[PDB]
Amino acid sequence: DIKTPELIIGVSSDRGLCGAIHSSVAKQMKSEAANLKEVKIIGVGDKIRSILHRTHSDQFLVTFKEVGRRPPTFGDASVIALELLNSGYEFDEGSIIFNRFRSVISYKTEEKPIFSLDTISSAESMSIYDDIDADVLRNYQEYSLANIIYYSLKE
Amino acid sequence: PYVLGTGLILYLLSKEIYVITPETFSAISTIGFLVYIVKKYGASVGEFADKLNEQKIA
Amino acid sequence: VAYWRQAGLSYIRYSQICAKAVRDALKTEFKANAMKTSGSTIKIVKV
Amino acid sequence: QMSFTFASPTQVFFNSANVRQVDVPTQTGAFGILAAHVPTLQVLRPGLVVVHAEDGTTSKYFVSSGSVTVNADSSVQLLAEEAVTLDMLDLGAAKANLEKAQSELLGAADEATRAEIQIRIEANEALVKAL
Amino acid sequence: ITPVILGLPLVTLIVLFPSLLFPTSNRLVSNRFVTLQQWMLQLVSKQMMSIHNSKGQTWTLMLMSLILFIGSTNLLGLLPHSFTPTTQLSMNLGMAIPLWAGAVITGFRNKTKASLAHFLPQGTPTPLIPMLVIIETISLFIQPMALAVRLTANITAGHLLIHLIGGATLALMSISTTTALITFTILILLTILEFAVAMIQAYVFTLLVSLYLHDNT
Amino acid sequence: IDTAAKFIGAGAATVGVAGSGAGIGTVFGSLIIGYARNPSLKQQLFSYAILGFALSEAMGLFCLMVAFLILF
Amino acid sequence: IDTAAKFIGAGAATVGVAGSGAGIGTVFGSLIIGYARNPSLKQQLFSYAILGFALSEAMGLFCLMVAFLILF
Amino acid sequence: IDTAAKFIGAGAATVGVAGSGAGIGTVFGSLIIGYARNPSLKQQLFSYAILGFALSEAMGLFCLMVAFLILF
Amino acid sequence: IDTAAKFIGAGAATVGVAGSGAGIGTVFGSLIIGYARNPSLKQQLFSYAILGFALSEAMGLFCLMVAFLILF
Amino acid sequence: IDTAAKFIGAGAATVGVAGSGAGIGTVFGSLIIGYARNPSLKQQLFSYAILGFALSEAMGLFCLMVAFLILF
Amino acid sequence: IDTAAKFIGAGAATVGVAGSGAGIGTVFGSLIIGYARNPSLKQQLFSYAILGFALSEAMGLFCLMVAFLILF
Amino acid sequence: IDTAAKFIGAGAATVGVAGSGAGIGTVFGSLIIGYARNPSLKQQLFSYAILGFALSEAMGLFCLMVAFLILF
Amino acid sequence: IDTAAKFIGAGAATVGVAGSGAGIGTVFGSLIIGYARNPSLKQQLFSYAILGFALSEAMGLFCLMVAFLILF
Repeated sequence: DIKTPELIIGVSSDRGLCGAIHSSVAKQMKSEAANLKEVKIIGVGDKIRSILHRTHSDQFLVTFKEVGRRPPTFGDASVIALELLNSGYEFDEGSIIFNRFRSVISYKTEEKPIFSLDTISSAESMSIYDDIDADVLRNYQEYSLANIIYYSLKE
Repeated sequence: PYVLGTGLILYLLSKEIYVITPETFSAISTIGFLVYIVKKYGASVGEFADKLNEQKIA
Repeated sequence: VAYWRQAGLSYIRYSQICAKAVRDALKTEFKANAMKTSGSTIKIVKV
Repeated sequence: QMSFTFASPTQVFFNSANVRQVDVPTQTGAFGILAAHVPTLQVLRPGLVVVHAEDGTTSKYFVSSGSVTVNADSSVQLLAEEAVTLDMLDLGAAKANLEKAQSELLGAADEATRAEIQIRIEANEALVKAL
Repeated sequence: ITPVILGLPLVTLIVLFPSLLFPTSNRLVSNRFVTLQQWMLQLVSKQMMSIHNSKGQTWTLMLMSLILFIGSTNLLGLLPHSFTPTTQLSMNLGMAIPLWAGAVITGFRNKTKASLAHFLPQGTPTPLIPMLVIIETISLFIQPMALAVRLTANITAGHLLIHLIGGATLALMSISTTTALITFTILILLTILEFAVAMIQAYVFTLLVSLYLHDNT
Repeated sequence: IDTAAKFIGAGAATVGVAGSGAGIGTVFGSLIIGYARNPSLKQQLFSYAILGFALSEAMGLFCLMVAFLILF
Repeated sequence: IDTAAKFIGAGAATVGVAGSGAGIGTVFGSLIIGYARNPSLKQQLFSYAILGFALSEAMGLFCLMVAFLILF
Repeated sequence: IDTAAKFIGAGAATVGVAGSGAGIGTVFGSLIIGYARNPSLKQQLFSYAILGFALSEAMGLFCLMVAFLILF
Repeated sequence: IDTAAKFIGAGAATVGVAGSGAGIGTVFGSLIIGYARNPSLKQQLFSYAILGFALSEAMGLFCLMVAFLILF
Repeated sequence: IDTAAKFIGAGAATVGVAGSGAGIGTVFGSLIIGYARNPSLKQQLFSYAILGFALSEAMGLFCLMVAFLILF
Repeated sequence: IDTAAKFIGAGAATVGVAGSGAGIGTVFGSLIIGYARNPSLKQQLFSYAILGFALSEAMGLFCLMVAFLILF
Repeated sequence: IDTAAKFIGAGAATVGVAGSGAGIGTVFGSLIIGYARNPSLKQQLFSYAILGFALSEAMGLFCLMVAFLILF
Repeated sequence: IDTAAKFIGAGAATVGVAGSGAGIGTVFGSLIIGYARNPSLKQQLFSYAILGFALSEAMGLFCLMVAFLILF
C-alpha cells in the first residue's frame, strides 16, 4: 500500500469504431478529476483525446497518439513512459485508467493508482518493503510504469 | 595584495624581536608562506569578481 | 548516478538502450522479434 | 523454495517455480536470490540470470535490464526488460558490437553519449562474459 | 616587558583592523582598500557563517569574534618567529579563558552544576546518571576546553616540530642546503599537514563549542 | 627506581590513547558512510557523531589522567 | 624494586583500555550505520547500543581495576 | 628480582583485554547493524550476539586469570 | 635476573591474546551480519564460523604456549 | 634511572601514535567508500572528512606532546 | 644481562602475533559476508581466502622466527 | 643508563608504526571496495586514496622520526 | 647495558609487524568482499590488491629492517 495527500492518466486507443472503451475512460477520468490537488491528466490514445478534450484541451499534460493499429510493445511502453517522466507533473496521485480485458464478453475499464512518488514510498512501512534505495526505487517506479504501461496498453 | 605584504612584515618583526630562530624554523615557515602565494594570487583575483558582482546585484 | 543515471538518464532509458542492445545482439532469426517489440508509432501530443 | 516468476514481456520463463535460487546481475551488482525473500527492490543490470532451479538444474540467461522484485514473499519476480537465454545471442556478433561500441565511445562526448555508448560497451562486453 | 607588551597589542590589532574595517565598509569607498579588506570579513561572513547559525545570530558574532581572534592570533603566530613558541602560546593561554568562557556564556553561566543540561542531557552523558553528566561535563567541556588549549597547542606542536625537525635537519645537514633540502622540503609540506590542518581544527573547536552554546541557546 | 619508574609509567598509559584515536576514526567514518545513505545530515546521525565521540574520548581522558598522575 | 615495579606495571595495564576505547567507537559506529538504515531509533537498535557500550566498558573497568590495585 | 617482576608481569598481561573489549564492540555492532536489515531480533540473530560476546570475553577471562595468577 | 626476566617476560607474551580476542568477535560478527542476509545458517555459513574461530585461536594457542614456557 | 627511564618513557608515549595513524585509515576510507555512492564530493562528505581527520590526529598531537615532554 | 634480556625480549616479539590473529578474523569474516552475497563458494572466493590467510599468518610465522631466535 | 635505555626507547617507538601499516590497508581496502561499486578508478576515489595514504603514513613518518631521534 | 639493551630493543621493534599482519588481512579481505560483488576480478581489483598489499608490507619492510639493525 502507498498513499499521498496529493499522473492521472487514462489509456485509450487511438481510434474508435470499437466499443465504449473510450466512453468509459473519458467518463471515468473526468469522474475522478474533481476530487484531486495537482489536477493534471494525461491521455494515451486519442479516443479519449477525441472524447475528453472538451476541457481536456486544457487539463491534459500530454496525450499520445497511436496505440492499436500497430500492436503495443514494451518498447513503446518505454517511450511514452520516458518523456512522461520529464515533466513536473508526477503524482497528484497518478492513476492509470485502461481497459482491462476479461473476456470477449467483458472488459472492465480498470484503473489503478500510480504512485509516482518514491518519496512516500520512502516513507511508510514501504520503508522496509525494500530495505534498498529511493534510487532504484525510482528506477522501478520507472520500470513499472513502463511495464504497466505496456500492459495497460495491451489490455 | 597590500594586506598580504603587511602580514609578512609583521611577521619578520616578531622574529627580529625574539631570539633569532635556529634558521630552519624560519626557512620552513617562509617557504610554507611562499607556496600559498602562487595559487593565492590566482584565487585573490577571482575573489574580487564574486563578491562585487553579488554586491552589485543586490 | 550511473553514467547514465548521472547522465540523469532514465533507468528506462538506460534499460531501453540495453534492450536496444539486445536487439543489437541476438541472431537474425531472433532479430525478427526485435521489431516485434520495440519502438512507438505513437506521437507525443504535447497538449 | 522460492516461487520464481521470471518473465519478460515476451514470455514467462519461470512462473512461481520452486527454483531454489537465482543469481542475478542486479544493478546492485551480483546477487544470489534464495528460496524466500527480502523486501527489497532491485534493478537489473546487464549480466546473467542463472536460475538455480531446485533440482540442480540452472538455466542461463543474460539479462540486460529490468527489475527483480524481491518480495517479503518467497516470490521473486524477475521482470527482465529482456533477459534472454544466451542461446539466441551470438558471440561473433557480440564482438562486432562491442567493437563498434568501443569505436563509438571515442566520439561519445556528451555525457549521455558517452553513457549510452558505454551502455553498449558495458553491455556488449557483458555479453562477452558469457559469450 | 616590551616583547610581551608588543605581541598582545599586535594580536589585538590584527583582529581589530578586520573588525574595524568591515564596520567601515558600510558605505564607502571602496576603492582598492575597503573592498580588499571587506574580503576579510566577507571571508569570515562567507566561510564561518557557512557553519554558524547553526547556533543563531544571537550569540554568533560573540563566537565569531573569538573564532577570528583564534585564527588571527595563530596567523599572528604563523609568519613571527620567534613568535609561534611564545606569542601563539601566550595567545593560546589568552584564548584559553575565552574557550572556557564560551561554554560558560550560556552553559556554565546558566547551569554550572550541569552545563551538560544545556550541552547534552541524553547522549554521551547518561541522563539517568547526573554523576556521568557532570563527569562527561569534563568530556564535553572541562577537558574539551583543556583539549581546545591542547588543540591550539597541537597546532603549536605540529608547527613547532616542523621548525624543530627542520632545525635539526638543517642543523644535521648544514650543507647549504643541500640533502637537508629533501627533508626540509617534506618539513615544509609538513607545515600544511600540521599547522594548517590543526589550525583549522582549532577554529573548528571554537566553531563546535560555540555551536553547542547557541544551538542550545 | 623510585624516580625512574614514574617516567616509564607515564609513557605506558600514553599508549592507551591509541584506542581512543581509532575509535574516533570508526565513529566519524561510519558517519561519513552514514551520511552518504542520506538525507538527515543535520540531526540524528551527525548529532550523534559527537555523542559517539564523547564515550570514545572518555577512555582517552581517563587514560591521560593516569599518565598525568604519575607525572605530578 | 618493590616500590618501583608497581609504577612500571600499573601503567602497562592502562594499555588495556585500548580495546574499551576502540570498542566504544565500533559499537556506536555500527549503531550510526544501523540507524542510517532506519527507523527504530527510539528503542530496539539504539537501546541495544547501550547493551553494547556496557559489555565493552566492562573489559575497560576490569582493566582499570588492575591498574588502580598496583597504584593504591 | 622476585618481588618486582611479578608486578611487571600482571601489567603486560592486562594488555590482552584490549581485544575482548574491542571485539565485543565488533560483534555487538554487527548485531546493531544486522537487526537494522531486520526482522529476526527477538530470536535467531540476537541469540547469536550472546554467543559472540562470550567467545570474545573467553579470551578476556583466560587473559584475566593470568593477571590474577602473577599477583596472588 | 634469572627468576626476574622470566617473570616479566611471561607477561609480555600475554599481549598476543588481544589478537585472538578481537579476531573472534569479528568472525562471529560477520556471521551475525551474514545470517542477517539469510538463510543458510545451519551448514555452509555457521559451519565456516568454526573454521574461522579455529584459525584465529591457533595464534592464541601459539601465544599461550609462549607465556607458559617462561612460567614453567 | 633518572637520565635513563625518560628515554624509554618517550618510546612508550610514541606508541599512542598507533591510533592517530590507524584512525586516519578508518576515516579516509569510509569517505572513499561513501563517495562511491556519490555525488557529495565537495561541501558535504569531504568537508566532514576535514572534521574527521581533525579529531583523529588530535589524539596524536596529544601523544606527540607527551613524548616531547619526556625529552625537552 | 646476556641471558636475562633474552627471556624478556622474546616475550615482546610474541605481541607480533596479535596482527596475525586479528587479521585472520578479518580475512575469514570478509569471506563470510562475501559468500553471503554468494554464490562462488568453492573456487574464486574461498580460494582467495586461502591466499589471504597465508599472507596474514606470514607475519605470524616470521614473528615466531624472531621469537625462537632469542631463546634458541 | 645513558647508552642502555636509548636502545629500549627506539624499539617501543617502532611499535607506533603499527597504526600506519593497518591504516594503509583500511584506506586502500575501502578503495578496493569503492571501485567495486564502480567506476571512479583514476578519477575521484583513487585520487583521494593517495590523499588517504599520505595522511596515514605521515603518522608513520612522525613516529619513525622519534625512532631515528633515539638512534642518532 | 650496551649489549644487554640491544636484546630488549629489537624485540619491541618486532611488535611493529602487527600492523602489517592485520593490514594484509584488511586489504585482501576487502578484495574477497569486492570480487563477490563481481566481476572485474582479473585486473582492476586483484591488480589493485597487489598495490595495497605492497603498500602494507612497505611498513613491514621498514619495521623488519629496524630489528635487523639492532641485531648485527
